[PDB]
Amino acid sequence: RKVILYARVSSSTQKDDLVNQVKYLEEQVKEYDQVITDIGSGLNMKRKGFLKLLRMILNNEVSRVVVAYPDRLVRFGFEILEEVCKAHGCEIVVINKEEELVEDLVSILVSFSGKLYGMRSHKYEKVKKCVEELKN
Amino acid sequence: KRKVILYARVSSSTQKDDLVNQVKYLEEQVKEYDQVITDIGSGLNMKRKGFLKLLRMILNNEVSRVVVAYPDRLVRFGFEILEEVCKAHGCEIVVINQEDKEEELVEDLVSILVSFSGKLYGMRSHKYEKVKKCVEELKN
Repeated sequence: RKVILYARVSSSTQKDDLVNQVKYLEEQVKEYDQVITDIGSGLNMKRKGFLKLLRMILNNEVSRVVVAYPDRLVRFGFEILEEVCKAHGCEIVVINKEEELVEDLVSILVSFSGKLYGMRSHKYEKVKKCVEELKN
Repeated sequence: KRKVILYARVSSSTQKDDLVNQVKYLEEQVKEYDQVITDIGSGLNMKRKGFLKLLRMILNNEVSRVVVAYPDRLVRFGFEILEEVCKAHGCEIVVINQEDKEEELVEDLVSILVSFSGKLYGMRSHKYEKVKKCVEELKN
């Protein structure tokens, strides 16, 4: 089984941020098999590293996953993961922005916004004002 | 052996009669099912007892299939995690209506907006003010 360090940053503009997150995970843990990283949101369910990991846990390749701090793994659904790891011989370890929340918030509105334009809902107008302000 | 589950949820105690209907609807759609699981609470609740039990079962190799009326019923977010989770455990998610229903979607945004607002305030974020606005805006 394996010990995996999982690190993520929101933006490719944060690539510098990501390595430091890796060094930090590396300094805290000196017996780790594998490193996994992604650039993107914890919303993105297509994230390559994250997927390879999720299957690795399911494949039982993983004893432990270490996250530099919370919500590195996903934005929503940690409960599901906790369960998935809890029945897969797996411990989830956490050592410890607004913008990342805020950005994550905007996307959700936009994502919900497609559905609202699809329903021709009167609410679509309200979501659009909300978002533009949020980016304001 | 292999269990086929009918999983049903409605958001509120107000839709309780409708849940009974959601159950009867699923039963009409699938001739053969083992068990019926229902929850009351929003699809954003990761602590729905019915949900965790089902999920817990899937992790134990007891489910051939889970059937729900909308994907909505299972979760707002991370339905994909469940899918990857399922593929691991010999289970299939069958969805009898491939859609999001409107009133349910709106309710879901409002909660998320409510949560994000607290976190923002909690950190004294520069932006919180506007979020509270979107909510009042959204309730109508």
